[PDB]
Amino acid sequence: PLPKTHELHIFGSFNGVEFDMVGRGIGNPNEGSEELNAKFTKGPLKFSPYILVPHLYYQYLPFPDGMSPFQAAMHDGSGYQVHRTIQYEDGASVTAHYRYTYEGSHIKGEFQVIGTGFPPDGPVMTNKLTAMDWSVTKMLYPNDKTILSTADCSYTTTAGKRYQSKMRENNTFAKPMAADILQKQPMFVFRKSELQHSKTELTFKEWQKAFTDVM
Amino acid sequence: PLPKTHELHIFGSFNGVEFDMVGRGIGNPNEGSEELNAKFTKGPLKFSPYILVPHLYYQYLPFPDGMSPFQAAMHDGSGYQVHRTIQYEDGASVTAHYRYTYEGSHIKGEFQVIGTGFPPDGPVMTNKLTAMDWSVTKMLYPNDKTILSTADCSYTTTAGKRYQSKMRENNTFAKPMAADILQKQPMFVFRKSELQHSKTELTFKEWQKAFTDVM
Amino acid sequence: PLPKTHELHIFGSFNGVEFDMVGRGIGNPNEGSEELNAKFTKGPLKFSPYILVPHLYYQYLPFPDGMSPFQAAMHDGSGYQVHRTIQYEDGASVTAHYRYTYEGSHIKGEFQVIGTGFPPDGPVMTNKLTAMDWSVTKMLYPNDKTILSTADCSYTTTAGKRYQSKMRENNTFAKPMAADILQKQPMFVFRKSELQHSKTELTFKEWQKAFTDVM
Amino acid sequence: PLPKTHELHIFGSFNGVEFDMVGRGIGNPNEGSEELNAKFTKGPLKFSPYILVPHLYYQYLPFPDGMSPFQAAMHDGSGYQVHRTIQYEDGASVTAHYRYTYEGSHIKGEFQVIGTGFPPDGPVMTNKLTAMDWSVTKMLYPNDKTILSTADCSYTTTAGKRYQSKMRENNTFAKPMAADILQKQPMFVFRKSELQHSKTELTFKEWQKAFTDVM
Repeated sequence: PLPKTHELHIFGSFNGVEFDMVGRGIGNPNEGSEELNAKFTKGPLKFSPYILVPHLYYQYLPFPDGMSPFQAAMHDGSGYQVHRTIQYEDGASVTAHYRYTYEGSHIKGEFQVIGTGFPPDGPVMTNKLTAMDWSVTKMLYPNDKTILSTADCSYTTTAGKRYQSKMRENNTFAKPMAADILQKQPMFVFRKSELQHSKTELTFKEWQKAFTDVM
Repeated sequence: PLPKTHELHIFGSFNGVEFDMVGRGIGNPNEGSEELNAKFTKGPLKFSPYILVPHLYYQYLPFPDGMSPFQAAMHDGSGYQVHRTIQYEDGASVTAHYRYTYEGSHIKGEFQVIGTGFPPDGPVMTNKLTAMDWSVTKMLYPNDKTILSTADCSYTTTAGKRYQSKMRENNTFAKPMAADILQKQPMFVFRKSELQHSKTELTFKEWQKAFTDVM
Repeated sequence: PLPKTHELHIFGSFNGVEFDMVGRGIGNPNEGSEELNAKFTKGPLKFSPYILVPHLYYQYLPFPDGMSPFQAAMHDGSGYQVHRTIQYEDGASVTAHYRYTYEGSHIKGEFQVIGTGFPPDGPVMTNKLTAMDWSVTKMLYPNDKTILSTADCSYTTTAGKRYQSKMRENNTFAKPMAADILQKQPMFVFRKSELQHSKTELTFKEWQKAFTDVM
Repeated sequence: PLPKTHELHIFGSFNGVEFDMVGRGIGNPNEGSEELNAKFTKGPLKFSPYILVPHLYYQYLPFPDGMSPFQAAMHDGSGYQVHRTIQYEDGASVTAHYRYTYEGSHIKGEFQVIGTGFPPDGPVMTNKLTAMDWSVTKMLYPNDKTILSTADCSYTTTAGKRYQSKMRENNTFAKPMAADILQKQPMFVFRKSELQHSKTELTFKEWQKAFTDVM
């Protein structure tokens, strides 16, 4: 089935210090929307919550004329895994690996996220990020089981200068993607994120829209 | 004025061998369309004409709310320059610098293009490129006179594998871009390109559309 | 103390397929030499064993004037972690995280290594790598607990063309590095690797030498 | 012949503003040493003179066992050209193309250098660079007429933080390099630079040493 609900377990470390968080949410797989709440297990994170945005569910993304490959792989249970790198302009790096299991229309995510090299005086460790800019991701299918996706990402900051990164990932499928997917390349995805947080929890929302054209 | 016609002069070298091209064309600055016919002046090209696509006029690009910064800088004569790098997956590199002069609605381009490190058995030197994929460019304005634009570009080939590149550029303006430009970031631009070529000449078309959103 | 023996548990996945290996060896921490042997647990590896070379112990590396920061962090038990990315020329990516424990002069490594996007017909998945070229890594210390290390790496192949990658890592220390280490930047490290393998096992050797100058 | 003297002409622009500089120097092609003096011809330099270091003569570099390919190509008159890109960590970029002519043991260089995207408050435009760090360049020979060279470069600054860049170039030869050069890869080159400057002139010195090994 298409998803209705999801849970998240995100674990790993930033600058060598372990973190762990759990959250739960819902979404609309016909519209590419999702929302998630996460209560901190033991006080605020030691870094900007905004750095978590890409790690806070492509199963909610439909494609223009049917299921996305993500949806198809959830629907038949065969699945996919995500392997992502993010290189930040101040020399920090994040690597991430997402695994999923499904229980009918419920998704369970197990996301390992490792970040290093964030300067102690930089905008991540001193909580100066204010929002993530809207993004366009480019997707290509080098083979029938593999998506390569790239985006140039940026956050606004309290200082007014943007904090930029390069995001690259593979999405690796256990079963080939369908011909209706592979025949249309590149596929782009527009994404909007919203995050609010307090000292004790965060709320996250994302809107995603796949497109081959705007003209 | 907004542009209606243009001429092209590309000069430089690929793998150490000089080339030169001249062309002329037209475009619609209200629709982001352009068309060019061109000829090689030092005999037949030693490399795939498709490599020239990005070098074959953002003055034809309107913005959603008004003139693009490119149009504004042509209209008041203050101008901009383009400084572009392209890094190809097989280790080749192109650097380019575009200068323009304006005569009413006519644009004169002087574009220096230098390419090196194209493998002699690669898809550029052996004419295996078949089309340029549609693209999305992301633009940010790190300061009021500078655009940073990035795109992940790809060509289809006869070998069935794409030929990928990273394109990056600064666009440097003599006068600040207007507030109605600076206020809207990121700005994306969708581009479609068509190229036909023979041993002596080519015909090129491009369609460009700026967007802040697709939702 | 300085290390004399080590073992390795390396695990993760390549192109979505899990692997797990254990190896053991020895090294000379006054000379920067080490050796490791490993049997394939459950049949041959599904990818070139040469891709494992950087993942197959800087505690064996002395510095030009005394202990390396790696050796100092082992001596006092405070330790360090390694977080590494490798980007290959054909679009594949590897991410890795190394954690260590110490029992006297014995090192235990737990290394998670995840690779994706290796083309099925490329040199890794078809076992065309023949050796790893000698390398120079550049090290800088952006802060007193963090090393940033970069190298441009290359393998020879059976086709007589090299297979290139960009390697980047942070080494994150629990305690600050000593002032005498921090004072000498950049620090370079020359490395030579040797690997032999059959269908059932591999044998690895590495020599490493730190240097600030060659003149 | 081997070179003994040289002249420099650098032309191009930084952040859209034209610059032009000429200088004269000497060197020792048996030792990999050179020195150059340049007086400022049209007023004070509008950016850190340290940014010019890589642009301020590989014909002075011998190889370990004989003439370098640069020296061979000068000596037989066939020559080489340099095509270089430098990407700086704050988003600035420099592209460069070096052409040479020879008059006996005298080199004449014509170097086009274009830089863009240097932040007006960054260390280049506010003269905070204090020295270029010693460097290691890695050279490979993808074909018998082409060198690909890479280096991770860094300057010290008055802020204490290093200013890093990625330098990449091709060196393209009119005639094949000697067979006795081509199988010894990678070839590394260690470089030390010194720059003295006043309001009216600069004096530059470089030492270069090729090496395949340090053990």
